[PDB]
Amino acid sequence: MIPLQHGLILAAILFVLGLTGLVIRRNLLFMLIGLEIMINASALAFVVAGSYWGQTDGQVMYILAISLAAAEASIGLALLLQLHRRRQNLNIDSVSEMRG
Amino acid sequence: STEVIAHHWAFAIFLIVAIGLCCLMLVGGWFLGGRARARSKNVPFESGIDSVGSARLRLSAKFYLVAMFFVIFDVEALYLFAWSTSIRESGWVGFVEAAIFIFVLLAGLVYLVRIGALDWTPARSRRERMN
Amino acid sequence: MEFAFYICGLIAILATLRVITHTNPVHALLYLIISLLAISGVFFSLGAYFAGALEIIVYAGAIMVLFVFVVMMLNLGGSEIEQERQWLKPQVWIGPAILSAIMLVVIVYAILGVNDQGIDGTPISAKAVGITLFGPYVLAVELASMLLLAGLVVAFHVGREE
Amino acid sequence: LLKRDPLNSMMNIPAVLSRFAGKGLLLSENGYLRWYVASMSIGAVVVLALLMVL
Amino acid sequence: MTITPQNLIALLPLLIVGLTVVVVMLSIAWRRNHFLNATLSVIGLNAALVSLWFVGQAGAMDVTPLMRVDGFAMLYTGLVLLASLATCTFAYPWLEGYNDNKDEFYLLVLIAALGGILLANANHLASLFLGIELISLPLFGLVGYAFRQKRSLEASIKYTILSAAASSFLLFGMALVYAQSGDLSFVALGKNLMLNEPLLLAGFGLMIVGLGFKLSLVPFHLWTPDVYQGAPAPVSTFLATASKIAIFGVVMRLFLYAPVGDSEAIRVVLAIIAFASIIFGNLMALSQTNIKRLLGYSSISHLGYLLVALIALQTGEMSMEAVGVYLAGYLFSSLGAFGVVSLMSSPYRGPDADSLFSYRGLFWHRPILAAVMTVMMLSLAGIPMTLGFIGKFYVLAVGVQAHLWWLVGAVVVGSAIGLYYYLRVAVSLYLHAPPSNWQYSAGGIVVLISALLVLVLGVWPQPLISIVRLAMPLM
Ligand SMILES: CCCCCCCCCCCCCCCCCC(=O)OC[C@H](COP(=O)(O)OCCN)OC(=O)CCCCCCCCCCCCCCCCC
Ligand SMILES: CCCCCCCCCCCCCCCCCCCC
Repeated sequence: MIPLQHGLILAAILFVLGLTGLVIRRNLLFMLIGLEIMINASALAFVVAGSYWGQTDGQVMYILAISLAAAEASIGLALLLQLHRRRQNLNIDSVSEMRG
Repeated sequence: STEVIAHHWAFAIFLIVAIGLCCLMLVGGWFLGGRARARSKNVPFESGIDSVGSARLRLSAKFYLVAMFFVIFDVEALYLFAWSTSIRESGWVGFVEAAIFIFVLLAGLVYLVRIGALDWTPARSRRERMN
Repeated sequence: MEFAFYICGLIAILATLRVITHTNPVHALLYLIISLLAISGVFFSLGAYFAGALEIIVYAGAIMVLFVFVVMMLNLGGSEIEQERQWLKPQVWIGPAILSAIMLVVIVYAILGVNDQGIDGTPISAKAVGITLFGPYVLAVELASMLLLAGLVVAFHVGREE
Repeated sequence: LLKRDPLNSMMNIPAVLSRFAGKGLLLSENGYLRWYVASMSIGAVVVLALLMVL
Repeated sequence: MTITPQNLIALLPLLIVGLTVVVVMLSIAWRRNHFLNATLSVIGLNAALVSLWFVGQAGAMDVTPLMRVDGFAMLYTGLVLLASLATCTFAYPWLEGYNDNKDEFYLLVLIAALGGILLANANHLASLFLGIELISLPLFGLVGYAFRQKRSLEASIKYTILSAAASSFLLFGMALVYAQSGDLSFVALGKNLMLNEPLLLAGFGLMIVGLGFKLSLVPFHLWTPDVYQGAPAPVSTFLATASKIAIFGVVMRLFLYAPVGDSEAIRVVLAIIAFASIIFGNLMALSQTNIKRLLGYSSISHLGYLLVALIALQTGEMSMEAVGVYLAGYLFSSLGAFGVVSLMSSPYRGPDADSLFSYRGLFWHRPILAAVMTVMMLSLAGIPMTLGFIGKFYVLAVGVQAHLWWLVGAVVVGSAIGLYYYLRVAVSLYLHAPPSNWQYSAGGIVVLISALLVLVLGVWPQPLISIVRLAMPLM
């Protein structure tokens, strides 16, 4: 007897928490962690919606979501490796020399 | 039903008693017995001589590429996990789908092996010079 | 069922809030593990058993890779903790705090007006998910294989040494 | 009085306003990634609030 | 439902591009051959382009709940295939100067083209999400292909982080829409409604955040000059043409099919976004000394014009053919402009030639490239005798028919601002400044053919009108 609004609100709370972590953190690793929180919250919202309607499509969208999350984390870790190799620091404010 | 809720209670009690037994053994180990005092007791063990630096360092692993590939391949594995529990219902059409999926998986694996993405052994440890 | 849902959701919220406002990277990864375990418990409380199992299964491996990278780069003792703590200030977080709060307020206001009959929590099996996945969603499976292939190729090209 | 062509300057006013507005808008492109994420969040808040009020 | 052999025939460009992805990757695994792998990639893309004829002979029908193949999907598949073929042609002389491995470029281009084809055929929220990521992630690789440079690594990191954020936004919006509607199909988004349900509107708003990031629409536009400048020039060609075209096509299909496309609040929000996009993109390009950043702000403005054409989709009946004609003209003009940039940056030697001082006086050493670039500057300005004017005329006609007077005035004002900076570039080509391979000549032939097509279809647009009007979806 869990309300659908309660699951959606929990997913929204996790989403805005991940977005806040993405904004307020200068370290690229913490930004990738916040991105993982964001995509996992969206996947949780899809799971909640699929469970409300009694459909497998919620978990199917969840599977596609975490496939994207895995490949995105892979690419982000490769880019973080390049940033660390070519800057010796993970400060995301340092990579800002294109502007205007 | 009743067997289902009995098994739910059994699972709960199983987990609770297991964690409580671990905590109880940790507490009993902590409080029983004496304690040793030495000048160099709280120095990390490095075969009897002082360290150069410490264990807090940028230790570069060589298998990090394989770690990225492992994350990708674990997601492919879950796609196959979903397929394998419903093979009879999906029929031969689902078999053709999974065969294409597995072939793309294996082609990616072959590509990774052939380009040396899965090789991180140093050249002196590749064991080329044999009798 | 609702007991598990509310407690696991509360644990997930608290652990995620601990993650985004933490200084030690290994501790942050442990709180991320706890939050993802809690979200998997939320999935199990809603009858999405396959999603909860996959949530624990593939993030245990993924955060292991994050630990590998944290040991490779970040962990240095108190140097990275001092550098990260100096990067966090009251102004730096209070700026986006109201932005996230008003985004949450608008999203929650939109949520509260929807028609809700309740989630009965009837389990949707892994067999049904597999039937749908290789039934109506065949092209999703094959193009997801292509997506993971693209991730492989990008990771190989970028994350190399020489 | 008129040797400066005042009507020509009056019709050159919109070009000056265009330069000013463009230089002001280029300040938002500072190159910082966290500001770009913050601007995406700001736009999300604005879009959602506009959809809620209408 | 299952996959019929007829459905397989309608799946032909997707199947051919996936097969050539596998073939090119296995050839890379066998032996790194830049010429052979580039040839196999362009052969696969050409095979998909000519299999479009068999797809047309099949007819218009549904392939699974996820895909629907009609003439609209044919047109946008052809557009993204032309963009990918031109990108590969520009990429070869650029990659000839690349010291690291060059064969992965074509693999990533092929996977991105596959994502573009999926977005052309997308009829589902799952299909739209998957097509967006299938376009985006190979572009994470391609934008940072020259990761040994500052700018390419910066653009890769920016594009990757911001596109992951936009994907999270789009997925959460999709989940809210699904929670409201109970169906992920496009036609059922608002069937159970009184159409202004708050959760449906919020879900479509978060999807608008993600999709407007992908289309460089204000205020989700700030990445565009940075990523356009940082990326390699053939990557900038692909990112400006194929990604924008495919994502705008699936946005058109979604707003045509979903019953919430007729809601007034969504239309007003899109009108605000289109107005701000046109004005802001034209204003920010006024003082740009870099050709890539200027073209990025230009892309923001042109997607604003397309958004104006999309706002009037429910009102009139000319909006979809207006979008088709506009996208054909914009594809050809962007191909010419970014291809001249690529050919001036070929072979790769580190930092590309993107300053306007480099193109100042281009006519005295590269007269044909100067003529192509000035034709493209005239076309992007919407000047008559160019196809860009025909697109602008379609946008203005569609806006006038729907009484969108604010957007019509925005198009006029933005066109004047565009006139300024485009004519500045075009006349800087002819001032006074202080290769030798068949693949470079193929790139030159591509930009010359684009220039001739822009001129001829600006003077005589009726064949393009007939082609776009033939490419009609299922109502
Ligand atoms: C070196 C090697 C070179 C290889 C060649 C490369 C260059 C040439 C590429 C050739 C591509 C051919 C594509 C052919 C598409 C149309 C095929 C066809 O027969 O369409 C007819 C069909 C309607 O007719 P019918 O078949 O009777 O349908 C009745 C019910 N189905 O029509 C339809 O249903 C709609 C058809 C139109 C869809 C758009 C056209 C395809 C995409 C074009 C993109 C570019 C357009 C802009 C440029 C125009 C220049 C004039
Ligand atoms: C060195 C560069 C650092 C960039 C940090 C960017 C942080 C941006 C924080 C934005 C906070 C906005 C708070 C709400 C403002 C009012 C609502 C939006 C405008 C109408």
